[PDB]
Amino acid sequence: MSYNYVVTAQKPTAVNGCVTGHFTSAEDLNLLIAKNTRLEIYVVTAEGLRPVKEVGMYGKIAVMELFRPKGESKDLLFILTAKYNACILEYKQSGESIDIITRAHGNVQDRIGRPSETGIIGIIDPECRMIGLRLYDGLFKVIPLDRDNKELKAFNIRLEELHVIDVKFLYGCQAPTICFVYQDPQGRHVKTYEVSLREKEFNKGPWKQENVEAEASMVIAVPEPFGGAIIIGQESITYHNGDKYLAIAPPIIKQSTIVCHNRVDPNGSRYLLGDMEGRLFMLLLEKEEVTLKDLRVELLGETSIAECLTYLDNGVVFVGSRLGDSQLVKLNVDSNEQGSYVVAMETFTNLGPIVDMCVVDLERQGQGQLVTCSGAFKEGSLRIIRNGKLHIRTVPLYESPRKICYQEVSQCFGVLSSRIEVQTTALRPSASTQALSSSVSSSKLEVEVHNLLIIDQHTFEVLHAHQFLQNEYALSLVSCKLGKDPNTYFIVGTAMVYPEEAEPKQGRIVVFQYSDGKLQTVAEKEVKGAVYSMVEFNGKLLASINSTVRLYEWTTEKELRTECNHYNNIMALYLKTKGDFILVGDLMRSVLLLAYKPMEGNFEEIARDFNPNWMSAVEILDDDNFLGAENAFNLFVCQKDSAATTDEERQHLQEVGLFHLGEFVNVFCHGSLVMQQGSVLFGTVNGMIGLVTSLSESWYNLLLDMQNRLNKVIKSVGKIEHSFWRSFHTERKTEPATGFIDGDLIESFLDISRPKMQEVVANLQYDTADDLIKVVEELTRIH
Amino acid sequence: EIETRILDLQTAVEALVRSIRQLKDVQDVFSFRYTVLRQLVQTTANELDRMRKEVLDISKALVGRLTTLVDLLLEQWLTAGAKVLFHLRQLLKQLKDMSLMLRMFGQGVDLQNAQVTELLQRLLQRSVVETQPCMPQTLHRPLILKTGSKFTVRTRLLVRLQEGNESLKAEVSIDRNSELPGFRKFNILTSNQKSLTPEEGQRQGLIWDFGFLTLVEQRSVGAGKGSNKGPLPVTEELHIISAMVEYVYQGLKMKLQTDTLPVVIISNMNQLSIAWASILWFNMLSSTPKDQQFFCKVPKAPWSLLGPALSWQFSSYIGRGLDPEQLGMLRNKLFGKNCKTEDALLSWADFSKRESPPGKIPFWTWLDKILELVHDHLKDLWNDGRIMGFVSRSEERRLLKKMVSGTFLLRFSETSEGGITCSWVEVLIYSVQPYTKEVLQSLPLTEIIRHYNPLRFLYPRVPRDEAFGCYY
Amino acid sequence: AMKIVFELIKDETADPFCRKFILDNLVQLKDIEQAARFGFAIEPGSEDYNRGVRSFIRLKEPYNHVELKMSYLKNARFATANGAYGIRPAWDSAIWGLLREVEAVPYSNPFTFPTCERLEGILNRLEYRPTDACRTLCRATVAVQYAISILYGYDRSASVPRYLRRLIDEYIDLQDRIRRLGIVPVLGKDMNIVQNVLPERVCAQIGIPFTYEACLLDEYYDCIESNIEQMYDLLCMCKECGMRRMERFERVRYNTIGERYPKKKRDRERFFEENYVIIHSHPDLGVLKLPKIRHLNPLQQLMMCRYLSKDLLYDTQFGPSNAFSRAQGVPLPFSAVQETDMNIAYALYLASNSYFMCFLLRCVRDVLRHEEEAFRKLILRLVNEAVEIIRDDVNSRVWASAEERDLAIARSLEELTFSNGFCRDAARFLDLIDAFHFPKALREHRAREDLLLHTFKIEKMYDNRPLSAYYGDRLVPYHVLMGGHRRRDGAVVRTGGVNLTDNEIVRGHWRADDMMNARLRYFDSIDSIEMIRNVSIRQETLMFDLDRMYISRSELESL
Ligand SMILES: [Zn+2]
Repeated sequence: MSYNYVVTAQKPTAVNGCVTGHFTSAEDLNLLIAKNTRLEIYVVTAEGLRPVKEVGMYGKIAVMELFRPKGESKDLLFILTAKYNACILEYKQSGESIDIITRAHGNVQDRIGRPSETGIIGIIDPECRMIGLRLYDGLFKVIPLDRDNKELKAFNIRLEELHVIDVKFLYGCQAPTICFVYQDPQGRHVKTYEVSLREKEFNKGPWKQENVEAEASMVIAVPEPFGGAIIIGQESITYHNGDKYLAIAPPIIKQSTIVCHNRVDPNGSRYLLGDMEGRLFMLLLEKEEVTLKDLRVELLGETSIAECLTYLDNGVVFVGSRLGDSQLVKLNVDSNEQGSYVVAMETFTNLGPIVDMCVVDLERQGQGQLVTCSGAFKEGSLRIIRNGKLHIRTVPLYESPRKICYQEVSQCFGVLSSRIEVQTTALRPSASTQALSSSVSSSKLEVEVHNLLIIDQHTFEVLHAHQFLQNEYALSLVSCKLGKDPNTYFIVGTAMVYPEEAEPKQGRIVVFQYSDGKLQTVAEKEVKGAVYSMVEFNGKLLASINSTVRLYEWTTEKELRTECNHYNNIMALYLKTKGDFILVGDLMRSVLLLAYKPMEGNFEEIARDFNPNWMSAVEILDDDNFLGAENAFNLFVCQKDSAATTDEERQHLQEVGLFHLGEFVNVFCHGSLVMQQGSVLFGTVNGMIGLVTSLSESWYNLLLDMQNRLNKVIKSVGKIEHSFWRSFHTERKTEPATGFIDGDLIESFLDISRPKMQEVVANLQYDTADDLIKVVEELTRIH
Repeated sequence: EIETRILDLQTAVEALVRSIRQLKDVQDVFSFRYTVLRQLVQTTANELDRMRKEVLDISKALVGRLTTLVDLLLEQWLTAGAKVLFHLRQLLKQLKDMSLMLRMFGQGVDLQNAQVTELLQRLLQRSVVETQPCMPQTLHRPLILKTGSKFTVRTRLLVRLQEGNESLKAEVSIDRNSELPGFRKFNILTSNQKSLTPEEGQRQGLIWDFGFLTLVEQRSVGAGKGSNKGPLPVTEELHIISAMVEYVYQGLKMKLQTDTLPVVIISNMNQLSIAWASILWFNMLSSTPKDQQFFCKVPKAPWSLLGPALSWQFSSYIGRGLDPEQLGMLRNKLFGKNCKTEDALLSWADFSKRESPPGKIPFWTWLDKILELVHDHLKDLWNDGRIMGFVSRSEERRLLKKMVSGTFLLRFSETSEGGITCSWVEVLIYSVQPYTKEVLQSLPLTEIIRHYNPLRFLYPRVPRDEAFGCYY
Repeated sequence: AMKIVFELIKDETADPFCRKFILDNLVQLKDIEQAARFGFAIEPGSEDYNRGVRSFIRLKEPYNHVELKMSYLKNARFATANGAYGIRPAWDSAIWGLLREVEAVPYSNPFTFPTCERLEGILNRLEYRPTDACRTLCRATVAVQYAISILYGYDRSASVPRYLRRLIDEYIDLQDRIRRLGIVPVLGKDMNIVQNVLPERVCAQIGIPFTYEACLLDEYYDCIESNIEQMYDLLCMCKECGMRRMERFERVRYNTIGERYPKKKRDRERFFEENYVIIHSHPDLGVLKLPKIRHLNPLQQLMMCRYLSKDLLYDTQFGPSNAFSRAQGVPLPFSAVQETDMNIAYALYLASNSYFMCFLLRCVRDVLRHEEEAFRKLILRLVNEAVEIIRDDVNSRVWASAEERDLAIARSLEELTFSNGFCRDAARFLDLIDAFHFPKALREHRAREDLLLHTFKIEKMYDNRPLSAYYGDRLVPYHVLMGGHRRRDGAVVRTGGVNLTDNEIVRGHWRADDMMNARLRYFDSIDSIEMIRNVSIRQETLMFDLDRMYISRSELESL
């Protein structure tokens, strides 16, 4: 059948979130970085952060809360499982031992309801008596916070307003009152509701609804002393202690909207803010002799696009940037040209988001490196990840990295890019300005135009920044052989997308050739509209376009003519050609198996995944098994079911192999981290380097009963069942994973205790006991 | 084509529906021209007018054909014919609602729909009293009721169609319009309803058997005895029992009224023979279910109508009907043995009160006493044909003079009130005493003929051992 | 002053139970002395009066005459609190009234009727006339009686399960019209693309045959989403659809970094999918995911989702003023789109109707699925608390002729499955009430006698009645004269136990549209059938007989 071993090589480095507070002690501040599938405790020290233990968690953290309720010395961590499973966590120690226990447990999953695309908003009231959870638009679930409550149960309060932008609590009030901005067709406004546990309903708050801007989004809670509500829209920053209106509108905010914020002063006088670019801001609240007197803003320099900010001791702010590396920024009194009153105290590494990568062993002789296109724009950097073990060489491009392929005629790396220029004077100095040679394409058949920037392999310097025309946007890039010519041509599928048109009607696929430092054009093939990812079928350029999948034949007279006319496809977003099988990945038609026939001249539809799932990444393992990734973080391997009875079901791909992954795959590759039965790698957005090893039939049964017997012994924080979590989030079907081996659980056996090994090997007699301890080391030595 | 002219009408009306589904298509695109951003608007307008012309032309031909099928009139003919007119109302109802958007065309369907509901009100009423109102205690005298007793009546219609789950509740009203002086009032004192289930109607028929109908002794409010016993006596008063039939089928609210035959209701049981004579005199000269003044004027019926009328009193009661040889003596006993004419207008008073010579017995009392005695002893000698029945002495003494000697016969005595008698010829014809039912109670006439020997050959030559051999 | 003298006919013989009610609530008049209190001064000048007859009764005081028959007393039992299936009771009479309004409904929206959320707020408002522990058992029946006229009422006027069956037959006829596009000339390769939208090829893309059940699952709607969008890029290119084409084109490009789409596009319009609406009637259902239909004016989209949130587009389909809805379109209005002919635009219009009819088919299905569970939640919670109250009544009766009949029937309601299946459980629940011998203080005999008193204009128990019972009580005298709704017990519903199953609601009874043609029509004026008379009676007008005159017992006590 289809048996695969999914094992990770590196932990996710993208900072999903962070929360600070006295977790371990009452005086020791602790930064709990809630990353993907893990929660790491960091002791705030003079040197910065000090790790003690990283506690793994089932999937991402939807809601994270570090709060101390009335009568508690330790922060009560609140973790919401991605399968909507709420559990109150409590820190416990017995001799400098990191052992977080569980105060309460109860699932909050609902059978019906439209999920909030904005996100599940989880907040705790200032009185620490209820749980403010916004699961669905218009559906508020409140869990009674009691000291003697172990079963977490949330009742359904029908929020009158169907759709809301952001929900917050009114800090400073002596009642459970909230401040939320609802969304109406007549205009978005703010309202106050009372969450009374005695009536189980919403009630009129202190003041009525207020007329705000029709663009107001992020809501910043005003602390207890000042009182009120600060709502920042696209530009205006309004203040509403009561029926007072104090709105300041800085033009700089209009462009870069406020995304995150940070409370430096407990009073609320200094409130650090974060925009969508990285420029650091800080509000200045002055208590009018508490009502606000005036509101000012300042620029504190630019950082990597952040997401969650937490204030530490001695003026330290943790910048949890997801796009680009995360750096510990220490607030100081220094001043310069940009007035950046901040310094880079520490610098942490990051691998995601991996847009594109490839395994090249030119000077590696096996054990090829990983050129992950991490970050975007200014944070766009080619992290040269190479196993020794993983050394990371940051190559800053200051421009968005798009597609990268391997060129064997000039030992370089052709990387597409789309720099941002204010409408068109440039803004940031990208690699194009730092390049050697620049020219435009010949034919002609704010703004982010596509530009081809080929970078060397050893010098890491852009040799040619050959840009394209205006309104020219590429989507694919093939750097392999075409026809009988062994030279790796640069077939770039560009498109003439006009800013006034709404449908793709003009395009031009150009072909170039890199010859000893010179990007010389070959010819051009104008097309209709925008094209998608294309892969050369045995050298022959197989076109993708949109619905019409063609095969352009390369001749000897410099001409590319079409030879196929396949209209069954709707989208060629994930087109892969292996052997003779042509696998087109459609968004709605999912996996479609094709086959080219020279005697006919068209791809015959032989197999097709009957499930209409939204694909995200495809991969061809063998001639019958094909791995597919879904947008709902689920893996599935379909088998070739072309030998049935009815001619209708023969075109249906039987899905047997099914897996619950958790991460979003963006690109696939082929290789391994060892020089000289599986070599399938893929880059994820969260920064997880994954390896799929096609396990054999004799080795699949050795870990089948071992994984099932380990779920009832090694549990997570909250007595949560592992198999229950290992279920798909697919809307079509919610099923437990079948046909796969979870590598994560197998890894736990390497650092497991000594007497715990006999509890899982005594029920297996391989023709056993000590043999299972040696065979698990080979699964980790392959990367 | 008594059975083919109904099956072809189903596909004939359905043939128009084959063009109606295509007509709705032309009507759909016609309405699509509403707020169009226009030369195709007038093209579809004139095309829809010509497409709706042949629909109303062929439909008029099917209307005249459905009217000729009803004029022919068995139960199965109106079964399939009613289903044709029932489904026909479904295509015209949706066409009238679709013609409200200015199609000239809305008035063309109203004139055709008016003829559909008019024909439905004609065939339904035409469609009957199967079971006549008779009492369970009556032996062979139907159409006779009594106060305090119950009776049954079935107004089953030929139509065999009903609604999905609608119980067609119907009622029976008695003495509602026949309150004329001389008629008494009789009202049911118990439930007079009938719950007709759809199941027993779509497969069996619209059976409205009203049962358990009690009667009360009441008179007119304002005039009692004398007024209701004058022009019409208790035994001669006609009472028409109405039956309000309520038929509902897809909003077709119709309240029919099937009037039954007039009956005679008496207040006692000893007057059953006299009351039966008034019924026979009413269903002989006419056969109309609606009659008010019938016995007020003295009638005169000839002998041509009393022939087959008296034969029903022996054919149904015992078995053997009155042969023409028996009817020849009934005329001589009422008018004369030397009668030559047959158009003698016999009055009603000369039927039950005028004595019959030479016995000096009334005609009705003599015949009623005959059927009473022979129904308890002479029941096996009437059906098979061992006796000849009513034979006068004038005709019996004529045929015996042409036969052989030793033969005997069995006839009815005219000097007495009935019974049985014997006679034979040895020329001289003998006679015995008439034996009534009191003599046959201890010993029937079977052993009397055998052990008697003058009796030998029964009319004419049948040996006494072969005729009465099965009765031994 | 303005008195009223009834008249009872001798029809329908004499029952032993009816003789006790008449003797204790009616007085029969005989001569003139017994009727002299109402001003019956008869002048003996009338001819008929002198003829020994009691006719031409001369009256000094005008009154009201009612021609009451005994038959009407036998029907009274079907009009009382315990009528068709009602509970045996001061407020129970008004309960039967409003319950008939749910059943006898011509074409009113089934959503306007009280649902589970508001039904409970009234459960504690029921009052009773003489124990306190027995009031919880009587009130535990009306919680399930609402589902008898709707959920358990198959093929009846205005019902939710029966409304699904009409949508299946309408969806089949709708697909027959869209395959007739090519057949009818009035309506190249354009006639073959419409055939792919038919369910004959949609069900083949998954692996299920074309039956009467494939158009009800949730996975079937995911396959039709790809066939709809394929008719908007090839057949059409209007500026309305063109705006949504760039949205789905830039969506797949924003997914390369794992981010969403911020407020960047300023020329965007309110699409049909981003409509946030909810059914006010339903307690909690969530924002409906409206389909991504196009070719609709911005002024016609707001009015479409207005009725959807309120009456779910029912009146324009089945109800009043239904002829004007066909001139514009019941599922979607007749819109205008450029670059298309009257036949080109017609095709994509029928495809958008099936994209909305199939989406609405899952809405009405899911709403009853959620309701079947919402009704099961209060039913399972009621049987868990009502079995405890009756348990304390048994222990108190033992410590202090109907004692052994309580413990033998209290454990019989625990073996019910309460799930499908669940239809036969409600038939056996009402059988336990009849087995429980009620005390003489509270029986059905007295409840019936009290009913007649409320029907007259001389006695009244309650003046204020609920809105549902305002029109519902008009049906009580209707049943007395002619009982439209006869005893509907457990036995009748047992035979036709159509469980809430996809393979039972659509199938089963198919030829049930014959009675529906006259059912709704009958209920239109059924609220005005009340036998009452208030015309003044003079000396020589309305002449009847003295012996047939009848008066109530309360009329003699007032004089
Ligand atoms: Zn369009």
